[PDB]
Amino acid sequence: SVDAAEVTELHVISYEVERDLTPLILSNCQYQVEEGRETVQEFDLEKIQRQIVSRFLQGKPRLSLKGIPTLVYRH
Repeated sequence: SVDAAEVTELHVISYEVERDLTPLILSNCQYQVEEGRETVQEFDLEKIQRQIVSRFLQGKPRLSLKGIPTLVYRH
């Protein structure tokens, strides 16, 4: 575990749709052809999950803040 005081870019799940995800999908997107039949796509779902897991997923933060009643002096 981690606490929300130490949180840095390395703990959070940081990804960009265009730079990271779309290339991944397009690279996993694969094609098949046969005689007298049209081309057909077939995404390698399992490889996509394996890559997303390997790249973006680790860590966990918890909490941070002080409090309201900071001073309740005598009265």
